[PDB]
Amino acid sequence: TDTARLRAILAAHRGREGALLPILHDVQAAFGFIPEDAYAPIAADLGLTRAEVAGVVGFYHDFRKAPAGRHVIKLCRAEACQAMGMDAVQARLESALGLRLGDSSEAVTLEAVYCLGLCACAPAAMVDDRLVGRLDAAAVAGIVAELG
Amino acid sequence: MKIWLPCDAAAKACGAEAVLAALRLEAEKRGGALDIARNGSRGMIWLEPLLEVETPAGRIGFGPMTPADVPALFDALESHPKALGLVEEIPFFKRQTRLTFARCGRIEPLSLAQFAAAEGWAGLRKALKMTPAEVVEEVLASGLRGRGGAGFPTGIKWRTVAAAQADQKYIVCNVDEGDSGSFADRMLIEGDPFCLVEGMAIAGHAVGATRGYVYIRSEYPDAIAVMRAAIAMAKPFLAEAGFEMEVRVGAGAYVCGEETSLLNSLEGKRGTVRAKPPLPALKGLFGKPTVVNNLLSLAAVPWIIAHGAKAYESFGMDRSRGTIPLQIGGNVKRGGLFETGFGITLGELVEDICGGTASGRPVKAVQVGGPLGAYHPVSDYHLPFCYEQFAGQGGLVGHAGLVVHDDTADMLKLARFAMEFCAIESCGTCTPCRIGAVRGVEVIDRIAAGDASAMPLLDDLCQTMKLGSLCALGGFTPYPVQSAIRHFPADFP
Ligand SMILES: NC(=O)C1=CN([C@@H]2O[C@H](COP(=O)(O)OP(=O)(O)OC[C@H]3O[C@@H](n4cnc5c(N)ncnc54)[C@H](O)[C@@H]3O)[C@@H](O)[C@H]2O)C=CC1
Ligand SMILES: Cc1cc2nc3c(=O)[nH]c(=O)nc-3n(C[C@H](O)[C@H](O)[C@H](O)COP(=O)(O)O)c2cc1C
Ligand code: SF4
Ligand code: FES
Repeated sequence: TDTARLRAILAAHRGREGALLPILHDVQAAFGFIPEDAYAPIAADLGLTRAEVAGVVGFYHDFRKAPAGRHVIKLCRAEACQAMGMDAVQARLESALGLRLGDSSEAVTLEAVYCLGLCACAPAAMVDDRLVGRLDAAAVAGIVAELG
Repeated sequence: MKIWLPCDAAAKACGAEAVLAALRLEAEKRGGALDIARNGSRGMIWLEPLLEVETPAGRIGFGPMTPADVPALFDALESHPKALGLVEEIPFFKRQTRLTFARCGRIEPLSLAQFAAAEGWAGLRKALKMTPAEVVEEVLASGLRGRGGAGFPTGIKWRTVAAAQADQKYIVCNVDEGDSGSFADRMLIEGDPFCLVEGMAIAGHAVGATRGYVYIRSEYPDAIAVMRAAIAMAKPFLAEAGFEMEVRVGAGAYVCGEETSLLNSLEGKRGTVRAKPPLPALKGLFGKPTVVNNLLSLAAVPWIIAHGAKAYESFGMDRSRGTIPLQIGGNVKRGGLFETGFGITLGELVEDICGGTASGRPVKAVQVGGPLGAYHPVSDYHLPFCYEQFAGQGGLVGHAGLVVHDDTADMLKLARFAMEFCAIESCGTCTPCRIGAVRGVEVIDRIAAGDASAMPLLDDLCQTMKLGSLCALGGFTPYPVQSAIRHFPADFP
């Protein structure tokens, strides 16, 4: 059934100019990562080589090589968010979940994003497609509460 | 009574949606009109969940509205604790020239009616009557600038592209502000999207293109959605110009902010920076001539050509002309955005305008530009904003980013984070950013230990990175370091 979805995706991006990125985006959105089982057909459709595809996949960060937990937590580690106390937040959260930075699981996945546009609302995060700001050491409780 | 609850990420983050819920709840419990709008951000983030209510006098703004404070409404708008009065009368707003962001936070972004009533689609409808060359010279007269970098006259670029033969030219907007403190683009494409559509349409009519692209990051999803809706809504207004624009999402790579890497990423390839024997203007996207620009540079185009170049030529300094937005974030009381003419000091912008710090502590550092920018201390408060003086006074002003750090900061940690960034964000094409970075991050540790065979080593490294590196990310990276070291020696043993 995966092949069907993939074919659909490829058909949807037919004739476009430089359609590798969109196609990969969609492939990821579908499954959750770029399986090596799907490096070839992409190439076959686009006239590329498995290698080029894998290289593109490897370069960019937003293309998962392996799936994530049921929940995902991106936590800015940039300048501004650092300024208004991101370290402490990070510590509290990774103590709560027991998962350090970059370390994933079947349950959750904590990672970094390096900005979100919430540079005034300095301590910022993205939890499961929901943005959060002004993350003091209290809101983390609510963050974890809705998130086991 | 009319309600204007922001739809910006700066609002949804702080719980604007919860406020929406609470309002609707109360109205359901307390029979009322309950007329809600979903405008963008005015630019004052310290109270972003602001519930602007209509009155014959104007629009009265409220503070950082929490859902628990909503009950305070529907009873008395005068005796409210978080009552601000006319939002337009706030000194943080009054002192702004505010040209480019003029119609940002006072309209529903996806409302063509309001946009049109807000002088919308004027420049576009004006340009088509003009010629491809007249418009170009109009844009050139102002000599607007490069906003996302050092600053190159866009007019010259347009000219170069126009004077270059091919079946299909291209136009690209590089909204990939992966920088810190830089969030103006987000506000502009989340609120007042149509200006971008307009500017690109104009620029495409001008240059001689039909196909256009816009590069959004993946860390700006709501903005992506908005721009998609915009491009999808303005199809009638777009066909008039013979212009078809598309959005392209990035994939989490800072370096893709560079023009070459950007258009390499558009092409379906991996974002490795190209050397510059040929320029993208000559040979860019798919070997074709392409005009690549920042959002702010394309947001001024319509306003320019419409309201007259000479007017735009009025604001600013001798070299730097026109208004600029100053984004102010980090540890700072009144953050957000401040659009004004150049010549203003960061002294004023950081101590007078934006108060002080959230923690109440003093400021030890102020980082203009992104992490490719220096750490100016308080002593540099006598330093007005402009490309020239800041480039000459050992620094940088690009997207006018501005963060703040108080006395509880460790410059060592930051200087380290700089190289750590240049390390994690790196195409991996040239050696001085591949290795130089991940080595500097060890050198700084050695310094933290106390070694003395490191500082000169560090300096030499910084120097070779400056002079040798291909892009800026490994050429500007040294500035943070050297700045933190020469300005704040009391933290580097
Ligand atoms: N060793 C180092 O430290 C290096 C640092 N940098 C710096 O990075 C900053 C900005 O980065 P970029 O945008 O990559 O370069 P840039 O600022 O030199 O170019 C500005 C924009 O205008 C266009 N342009 C340049 N010359 C043109 C011409 N003759 N005709 C038409 N269009 C032209 C370019 O395509 C680019 O989009 C610059 O100040 C540059 O000095 C860039 C290269 C290496
Ligand atoms: C590492 C790096 C990141 C950049 N990021 C951006 C960006 O987010 N937005 C931008 O407009 N220019 C960015 N630039 C500058 C581009 O090279 C180019 O100058 C700009 O996109 C052209 O827009 P202008 O003509 O309005 O300056 C970046 C450059 C480098 C080296
Ligand atoms: S400095 Fe060199 S290796 Fe590093 S990002 Fe720039 S071009 Fe790539
Ligand atoms: S720096 Fe984390 S929000 Fe932009």
